[PDB]
Amino acid sequence: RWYVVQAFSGFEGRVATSLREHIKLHNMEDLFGEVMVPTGYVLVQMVMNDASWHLVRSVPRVMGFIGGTSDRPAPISDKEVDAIMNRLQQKTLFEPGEMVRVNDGPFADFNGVVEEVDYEKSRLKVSVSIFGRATPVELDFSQVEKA
Amino acid sequence: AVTEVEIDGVLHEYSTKEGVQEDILEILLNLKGLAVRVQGKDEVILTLNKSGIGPVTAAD
Amino acid sequence: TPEEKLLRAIFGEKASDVKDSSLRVPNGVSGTVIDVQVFTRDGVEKDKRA
Repeated sequence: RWYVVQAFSGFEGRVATSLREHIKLHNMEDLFGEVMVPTGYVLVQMVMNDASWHLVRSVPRVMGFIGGTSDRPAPISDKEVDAIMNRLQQKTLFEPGEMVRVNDGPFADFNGVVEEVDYEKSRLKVSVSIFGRATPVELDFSQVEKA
Repeated sequence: AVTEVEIDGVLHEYSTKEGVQEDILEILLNLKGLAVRVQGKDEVILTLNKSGIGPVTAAD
Repeated sequence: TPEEKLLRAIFGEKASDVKDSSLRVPNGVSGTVIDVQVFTRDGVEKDKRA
């Protein structure tokens, strides 16, 4: 298996050796076979576990793991297949504080909470989560779905 | 011999008709081997008006 | 600038004066179309033919 360790350009290589530096301190055997330095993206060979994750959380904070979720790398199916499953589940009833799943524009493959519900303008200011933060953007009743 | 033909229901070859066994590419060749005699004019346009359960002869 | 409000009707289409290409028929190769098939991503809209 291969897990993509996201690191920061300039010290991105530094992270790849800082893997191998801290590997010897927490040492036993196995886990890390062949550390690849391809370059914000450092591809690292690993089987899933609790070890080495604690190490990353002990020495941050620029970037973490890549794939689908940060705890457990690395899947491939994001949110469009989730947008197909929402069709069987189904509302145009949107209010402040309800989850409003986006699937149109550059905000596709991403979810969000609606901030502003306009009935006159026919828009939903849906806040999409990007870069460990938020992005509030107006997307139509159709450009989104109720979660 | 046969040269130019306009299908009623088909524009381009490489397709399959609704309710016929023989494909167009097959039928193209069936038309090639057909024999014609002309006395009166030079070039003529003719029509094959046919319908029903039955085998396509040649006269009709 | 003004020039963009003065470019939106020579190219009376899109929001801006921008259009290029994708891919084409190769030079030398010549043939006939039979049946075309369309695969557009679920999320964004399709054409008349799709």
